[PDB]
Amino acid sequence: AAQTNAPWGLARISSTSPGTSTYYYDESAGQGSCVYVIDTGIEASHPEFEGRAQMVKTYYYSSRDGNGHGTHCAGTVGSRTYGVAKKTQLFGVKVLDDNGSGQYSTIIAGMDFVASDKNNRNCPKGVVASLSLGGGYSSSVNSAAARLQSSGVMVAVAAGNNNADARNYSPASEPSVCTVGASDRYDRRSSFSNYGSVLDIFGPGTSILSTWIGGSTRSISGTSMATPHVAGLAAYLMTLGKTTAASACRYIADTANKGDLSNIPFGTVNLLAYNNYQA
Ligand SMILES: [Ca+2]
Ligand SMILES: [Ca+2]
Repeated sequence: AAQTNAPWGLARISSTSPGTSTYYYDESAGQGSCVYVIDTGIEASHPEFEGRAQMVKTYYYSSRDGNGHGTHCAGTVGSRTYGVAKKTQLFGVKVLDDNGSGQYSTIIAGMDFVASDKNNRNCPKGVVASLSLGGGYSSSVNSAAARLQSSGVMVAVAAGNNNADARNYSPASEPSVCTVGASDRYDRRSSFSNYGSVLDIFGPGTSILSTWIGGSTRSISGTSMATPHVAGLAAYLMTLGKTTAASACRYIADTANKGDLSNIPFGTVNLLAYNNYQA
């Protein structure tokens, strides 16, 4: 398939070169996979989700995304226009309030929720969790991410937007999950993107156009935005059978565009998520 005039991030993940505008991807498009978007919720009624998005869990008075962050990342995972895996099922886990903040215990609970809730869902092609959230280091948040990964969920987490070594942030620093840095459309590391040895992959993170609440769209930046690219990519690849949840991060790293990013600090991987699709 070929989506012309796609968001640059989508075009980038299907390109060996920057600066193209068409997103290429196998038409299976992640059908049969599921992606949990652990964030501020998902405006499931957004026409861009085509009925494939639903709130499965909230820890606040409403499952509504009154923030937009989670709708935006869910859109990058699997919305029809702005999504990597345009046929995946999107499950919203609102661990962040509408101010985009959530206690670590809530975040941990939501991660443990997903590890269990996937047994209530039909995801024969596999389960992904997109964690576009970050805070200071926490062995308990890391262990919850590790448990989620261990349970058979491909966990993609944001490296963080502190322009710092992600070793001091959670769940970014958890080794067993896929820690995602941000790049821009000129294949530069996003100025805000965390880095370090714990980073597994870079995805498009600067000026990422996707869905927003109120049935709208908007472009925002963050490793929070690169994560759904990798999460959507994992779901896409798992649907293709090219990898499993346990090995998707390694597979994405192996098949990534290598050495194409600039301003990657010494010791950080120079890997850009790449669907390796040949039309
Ligand atoms: Ca987003
Ligand atoms: Ca890792």
